[PDB]
Order: sequence, then structure tokens, then C-alpha cells
Amino acid sequence: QVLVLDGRGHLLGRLAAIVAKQVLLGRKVVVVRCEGINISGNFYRNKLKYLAFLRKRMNTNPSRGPYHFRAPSRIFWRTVRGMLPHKTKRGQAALDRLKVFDGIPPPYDKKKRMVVPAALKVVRLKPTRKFAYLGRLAHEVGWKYQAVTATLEEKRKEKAKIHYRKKKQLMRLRKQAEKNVEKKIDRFTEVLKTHGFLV
Amino acid sequence: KASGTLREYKVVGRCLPTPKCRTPPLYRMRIFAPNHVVAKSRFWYFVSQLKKMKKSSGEIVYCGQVFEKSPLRVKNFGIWLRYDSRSGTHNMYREYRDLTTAGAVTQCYRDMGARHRARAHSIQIMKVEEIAASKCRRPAVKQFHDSKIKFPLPHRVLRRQHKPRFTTKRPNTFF
Amino acid sequence: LKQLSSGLLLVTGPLSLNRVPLRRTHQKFVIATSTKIDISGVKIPKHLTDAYFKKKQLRKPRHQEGEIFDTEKEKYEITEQRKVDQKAVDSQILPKIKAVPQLQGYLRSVFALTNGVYPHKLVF
Amino acid sequence: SGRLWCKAIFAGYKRGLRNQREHTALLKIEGVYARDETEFYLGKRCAYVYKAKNNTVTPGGKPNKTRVIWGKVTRAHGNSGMVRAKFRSNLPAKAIGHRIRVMLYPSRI
Amino acid sequence: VFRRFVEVGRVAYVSFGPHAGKLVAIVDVIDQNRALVDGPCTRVRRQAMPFKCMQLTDFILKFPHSARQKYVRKAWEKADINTKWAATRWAKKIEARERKAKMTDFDRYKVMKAKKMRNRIIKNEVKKLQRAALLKAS
RNA sequence: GGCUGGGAAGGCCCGGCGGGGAAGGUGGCUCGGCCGAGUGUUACAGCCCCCCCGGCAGCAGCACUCGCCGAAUCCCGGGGC
RNA sequence: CUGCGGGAUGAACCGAACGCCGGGUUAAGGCGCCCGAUGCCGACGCUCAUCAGACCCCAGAAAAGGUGUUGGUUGAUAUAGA
RNA sequence: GAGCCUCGGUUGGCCUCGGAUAGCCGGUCCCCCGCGGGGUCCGGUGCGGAGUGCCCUUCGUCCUGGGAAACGGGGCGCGGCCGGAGAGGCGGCCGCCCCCUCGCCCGUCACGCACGCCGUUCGUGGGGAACCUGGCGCUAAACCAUUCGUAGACGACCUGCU
Ligand SMILES: [Mg+2]
Repeated sequence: QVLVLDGRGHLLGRLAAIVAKQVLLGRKVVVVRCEGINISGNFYRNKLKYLAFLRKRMNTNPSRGPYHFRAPSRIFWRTVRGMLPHKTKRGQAALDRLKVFDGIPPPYDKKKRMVVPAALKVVRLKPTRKFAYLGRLAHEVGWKYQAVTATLEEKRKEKAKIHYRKKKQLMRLRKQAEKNVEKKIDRFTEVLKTHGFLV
Repeated sequence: KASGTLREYKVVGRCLPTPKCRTPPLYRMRIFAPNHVVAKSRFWYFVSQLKKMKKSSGEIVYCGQVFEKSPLRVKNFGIWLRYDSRSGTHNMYREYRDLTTAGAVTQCYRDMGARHRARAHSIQIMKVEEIAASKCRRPAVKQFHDSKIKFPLPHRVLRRQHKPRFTTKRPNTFF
Repeated sequence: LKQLSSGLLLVTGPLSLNRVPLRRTHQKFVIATSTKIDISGVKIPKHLTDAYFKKKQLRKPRHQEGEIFDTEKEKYEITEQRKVDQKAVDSQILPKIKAVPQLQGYLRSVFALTNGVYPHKLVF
Repeated sequence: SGRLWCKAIFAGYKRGLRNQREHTALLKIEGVYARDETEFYLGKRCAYVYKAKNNTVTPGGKPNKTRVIWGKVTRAHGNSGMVRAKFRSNLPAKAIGHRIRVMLYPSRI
Repeated sequence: VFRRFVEVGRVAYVSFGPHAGKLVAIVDVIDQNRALVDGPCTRVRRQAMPFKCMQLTDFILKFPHSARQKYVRKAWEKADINTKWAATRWAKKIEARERKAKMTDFDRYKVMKAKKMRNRIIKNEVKKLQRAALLKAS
């Protein structure tokens, strides 16, 4: 009953608008791997935009001024918050349902994560256009834990490779076992393929 | 003047008969307009621009849509333009490839609006003529004059991005 | 089975299968499926009318004072004639629906909505 | 023995940008995302079920804490499967983005 | 690495539009994203059709680029495009989708029972095979 | 119902006239097993296309939905609020 | 002396003018999220900006340049070989 | 076991990396590397059927009376071996007792059949507070007061005292 989305290959605003709309409808949304987010335009454009945002601060007291979060997950969180009525109680309650993470944390490392084709770079962006990765942008503006995240993601990918190898073995054995006892399930298979299955 | 899916209208008109001139001559024009009501207005505008004739002093003798003779054949159409820019006016010749003459004129209007920011009211259509494979000046039309023409669909960006919005599979662009 | 004089639908699921006796149902509260059994060769009793299924209790002129007057009796009687009519109808209905395979088990099942199932998408 | 109502979400009231009409609610039925599948749900009964501190009566059962506000589907709302609904009492606006069950038995098929 | 090309005589499948889900053959190319199409054996007349709404299969019949609707039909019949298309996995999957769409509640109950038995049998066999494989490994 | 007393299209086609893409053909060359595939040159039609002479029910703004205007030349039925 | 919908904001702008309500439909404006509605399998083209651009009043720019790119006009020469 | 308050809900999916002018699955006759990984070649699909346009589970009960399939499940079943550290907070692998004949097709009836009328059906033995059963373990520290100056407007801070 909770949406888990993989942030790799998704555009910032395109995914943020959809996530905010779903969150306002009472849906619980989890966004994972926020370093895979990419933004349209060359890297220098987005670097300059984030530096210009960094310049924004209260002259009399920067502590009370804007909070420039450097983590990619917090950057995505702020972009989503910009698309919500966060000043109202309803907006805050909706924003409480949102949850973002750098990398893929252990609570969600063993879950299937969905992707939104309406926010993917391969779909929404021309192949000849340039883009910038959110992880590299964050690392060059103050982020500290890019290498640790990369190492943990490599370990997680190795574990996922082991699990996927086991799944391949299980599926291959399942397919062979179906062939072994195909004579005892012929009547069950015929009715399945009569109504539009296994075809 | 606006634009839609234009149709070709043949409009015939003359000045009102007078005792001085018992039998005034008849004039006809080719007008591409969304409907006959605006076709009559365009005919009167062009006739007043050319002849000493106005709507009050004249009448419309016949107004009728001109059907495409060969809608099922692909043809090359040459259109001679007369439009106004921010600066002075200019004369243009453009070529389009379409099944119908009205479709060619609509493509001309769309292309003029896209490339030169020219509205419909600033554009005057002078002559539209069908041309064979030869006598074509624009390489864009000419590159399709090939019996053994081959081209694939390299990057098929999928539609239905909002048909079921959350999916576990990433889409495919190679087909 | 039939539509009565009042316009209500004479409904009867097999008692041995659905535990539904001879009852009336309304059209607006019933989903009509695309599954029909051959019921032409049955004889529904004529005395089974709309006036036959009606309430009888709640008479006025009792004392009414106290913890009494129609809060008791705790039940409604079976009215054994109903059982005779139900048995007579079922003895004819049951073999015809048993002729079609898996039809009795389908009747024993209960319709419900599950995840990913939408009534407008499915066809009934 | 199972669920006999379709899932819907109270998206909000009928409104413009700066004016809100609380006598008509907007519903988001799950699985319907076009102005062509909403014809099935037209006229369907809808209820907003909630619980409260005090006990209330219950038809065919002992008193419970559950109270409901009954409603009716009126018309579709703008090409996206959104449905306009009217209730006997306007929704408390606390149920924004909460579950509203639309029944299946104003049957006409 | 392309195996599908817009060639004169290429058979195309219409994804969406008025003639959705109907085969059609390319006659001539009108523009970059528009071509003259003709569907005589599939109840499709000769009119322009954009490349967006068509996905072309691996069937190509040979006829001149501007044939008058008569020789293309003859080539379609000689090549027997309908039978070849019906033999393909693509049409079988489309028909499976249609069968799923038209399945009634009684048919859904039958399918539920059939899967209920079949999956149990298959998973019992899978467990036995897993035990045998573990025995072989040790 | 009208129109260009609709424009094209579909089928059997018959007796002709010319023109053009450039093909079961030829051919410099190239790629594989005489054939298959790709380019050019004069180029008739056994791949075709277009105009002119003429005639058949097969039509109908056609559920092969290629683009009109419509209603004493217009009526019936159903659903929701 | 005048409320109402839109122009984020608002004297005079656009629409439209006021008894209390229910249903339907519009104007001017809009339909990624805030925010009601394109969650159309919208159509044709143009544009890369290390100062992009994004709607009367209106909240900002000129002369002069660019083989950056996209169309048009005119003029020559090229198998007697540019 | 009652006993107050507060709400959301109304089957789950336990998972590769990934590219888009490309990808998925096996055998790998062949080679290399630590049962597995990598490469060459070969064979099947690709508008994805090893499809989220998807998969998994049935959502009436009980009697006996047959066929197909079959040793599966349960007693918050009891004891060992592990994986999992990013924010693990979940599962996997083995030993011993007892109980049941569960899934699919048909016979066989019986289940307040409450006589048409709404919040039915669950995650939930939900979360917070106060009171009734037992088995296994507990014995205080903080502050004030006093004291000191590495501290200090007052608070605060650094220290000592069976
Ligand atoms: Mg409840």
C-alpha cells in the first residue's frame, strides 16, 4: 500500500509533480536512489543555478535564512515541497507521507521499486540534449557521503546479483518441472489458454 | 483571419448592372478559406484590391467548393506567396507534398507561421500549381522522389506515458 | 425464476447450495450475469405471489406498558408450507443446473472485489 | 464475505481558484482515468464511513461507533475519471485524501 | 542494427485510430511522418496514415509504389498475409488479450479453479526437483 | 434533400493515341550462394503510372467511417441529475 | 458612488454589473504541482542561451554585428571541367 | 477478563545491473577466472506471455463416498545451524512429539430459510492511559542544601564530602 520509486533516470520536476500529486491524495510514496535523478541542460547550467540559490541568504542573520540542503534526497524533498501547500495543515500532513533516501536503504533494498515513464529521461528528453546527474551536482556543492553511498550501493548490487541468480535458477527449474508433468495438467492448461492465458 | 482545415472555393462575382454598362463582365478567383462566409469576404477583399469593385456595388454570382480531382495520388504543389513582415513585404515561392491542394495550402500557412511568425491576415496567396517530380527547387521535397525509398524508425519514443503511470518495467525505444 | 406482480424478482438460490429460500429481490440491487440456465421446462407454483411474502406481526391494541409488547418472541416461525414449496421448486431446479459442469460450485461461491479488479473493466 | 464497494478518494470540493462550493464533492475512483469509464459509476451510491467517541444505532446489529454520510454520483469531472458526488450533508473536509466507498447497487446493467 | 524499414509494400499494424488493430500495407511515402496506405484485404481504404499510429511487421509484398489498389490486393492474396499473420505470435498475443477482455465471471471462476490445481501440482514438482538437486550437489 | 444533378474509389473489362517513373531486360562496378542484393545509362511495356477518345447494374457523402452543408428533405428508443 | 470571475499582487484593464437558493451552460481567462480542468497514444515547424523563453494595460531595452541555425530574393560558372 | 480515549484501513508481490542507432532467455560442444562469474559461437522470443496489459491466494461451513493428485499442513509446535550493521529488525537451513486428510471433479444432505432494504466482510490479540493471574531478575540516581574556584550580573559551569 506504499509506493516505492527508483530515482535513477527520472527528471527532477517531472517526478516531483507526480509524487506531490499522489502524496496529496493520501498515498504513501517512498523515493529511493535520489543520486540517480538528472536535470535537463548541461552540468554548468544547473551548477550555476544551485550556486545562485546558495547566494540567497538573510543579510542580517543567515541562521534564519534559507536552508540550503546539500544531499540529493533533501534537494528532491525541497523541490517536492515547492509543489505543495506546506503552509497549511493539509500540506504538512501530506508532506509527512513522503519519504526520500540517498541510495537504497536496507528497509527497501528487498522490495520491488516502480518507475514512472512520464518522468524518465529516455522518454521526455531528446537523445541529443545534455543532462546533469544530481549526485555529481550535490557532491560539488557540499555533499559529503558520495563515496560511502557508492560503496554501499556496490555491495547491495552484489547481494542483488546473488538473489537474481537464485531467482533465475528457481524459474528455470519451474519451467523444466512444468514440462515434466505436462501430461497431468493438459486439461488445466487447455482451459487456461482458452480464456487468454499462456498464449 | 484565422485558419483551420482550409477548403478551396471558387467564387464568381460582378459589379451590379447599371444603365451605362448593361452587361458587366464576370470575374472568378480561387479562395482557400475555412468556410464560404469568409471565402466571400476574401474574394471581395482581393477584387477591391485589384478592381474598382466593392461589396455594396457588386454581387456574388456563384460560390462553391472545389473538390480534389485525385485525392488518392501524391502530388507536388508550388505556392507563390506575398506576406508582410515586421519590415517591408516580400515575395516567396514554396513547395509542399500533399494529396490535396487545400492540404498543401494549409501546410503552407502552418510553415509560414512557424518559420517567419507570419499570421494569416498578412499572407496573400497568389498562385498554387501542381508540379511533377522535376521542376522542384526545394531538396526537402526532392529527397522523397525515390522509387526504392527506405528508412527505419530509429527512436520510437513511446506514448501513453500516463497509461498506467507506475510500472516496474522501463519502456522500450527500439522496434 | 420470475417477476411478480409488484415488479420484484422472484429469487431462489438452491437451499442446499446457497441457503436462499423463495425470496423477492429488486432489480436495482441485483447484478445480472451473462450465465443462463434452461428454466423453460419447470412449473412454478401459482400460489407463490407477492402477497404471499409479507409481514404479519406488530399489532397495536396490546397494553404496551412495561418491558413487554412485541420486544419478545425472539424469532419468526419457519411456516412449514414455505419448506414444502421450496423443496418442490428445488427438486426441479437442481438437476438442470447440475447438468452444466462446475455450475453448482459456482453457485456455492460468493462474489467479491479483490485487488486490481474493477467492475467497469470486467464483463458481466 | 468480501469487499463489495469500489475504492475512491475525496480529492476535494467543487471549486474555482478562489471560490469553493462545499455542496458538491470531487471523487477519485481507483482504476478510472478517462471520461469514458465513468458511465458505469453514474448514479452509484457512495458513503463516507467514520468512527466517533459516542455509540450510535446500527441497522441489523448492536450499537457501534461507526457513522456514515450517504451520497450519490452525479456526473463525471474533466477527462480524468474524476466524479462529482452530492451527499445529504457536506463532507467534513477532514476526509480530504481519505477513503470513500462507492457502492454497487443502484444497478442498471 | 535495424531490421524493420519503411519500404514500399511493408505490412503495418495500426496501434490506434479509426482502423485500430487492422493490418495495412504501405503504398507510397507522403512526407517525413506521413505515408499513403492501403488495406484492401483488411477493410481499409486508401488514405494517408501517419507513422505514429502504425507499427510495421516483418511482411513485405512487392508491388509498384503507386499501384491502383488492384495489384496490391492481388499481391496480398498471393502472399496470403492473413494466414501468415494468424500464425505469428503477435496475433496470438492480441487474441489472448481479447479473450481476457471477454472473459465472464463463470469463466473467471473456472480459471481460478484450474490455476488452483495446476499451481499446486507444479510447485510440488518444483519442490521435489529442488530436493533432488540438493541431493545431487551433496 | 442538395451539390459538379456530388469528387474520387471498388469489379469484368474491351478497340485505340501519346508521355513519364526506369524493369521478368541490358550493362561498368560492388557484396554472397546461374541465382539473391545495391548503384547508372538511351529506354518501348510483359513492374507500372498519367492525359485524350466510350460504356456497364454496383451505387449511397457508404460501419472498407477519404474530406460537405444540412431537416415539415426527421423520427424512434434508452441512461444519469 | 461598484460589489463579482480573470490579469499572482491591484482604482481606471478584459468579461460582466449585485435580493436568498437548487440544477445546467458560458464570457474573459485557463487545464504539470501549488490550483478546478488536456492523465488528448493532439497536428505541423522553429529554438540551446556559462544573461534562454514564457501572454493588452505591465513593470523593461536601442543602433550595430554573428558561415549558430532555418527559410526566401537576385546574380554569375560547371564536364569547352569550376 | 472487563475497562476509558484515539484513529488510518477492508489480500499480498520477499528485491539484478541496466541500454535506448538496442535488449531478454539457455546451452554453453570452446576458453579463462574464483557451484558461480566473464568471453566467443549457436538456438528461441522482442510492440515485451520468463508481459505490473503481470504473478501469487481464494472469499461459505460441515456429514460420507467415489475418481484424479498426494505426504503436505498445523499445534503464536518445542530445541540447534546461519544470513542480514546503511536506518538489520526480518527471514533462511536442520533435529523430536502429537494431530488433520486439507487442493481438483462429481453423488449426499444439514447449517435461525430471521419472510427485499444502510454503516456486511479485515490489517488488530491495533496504538495510548488505569485496574484483575503466575514464572524469571531488581536495588537507586538526579536536584536542592554545603563546599571549591580552572567559573560567574543572577541562573549556569569546573570540583570535594564513612
Ligand atoms: Mg469498521
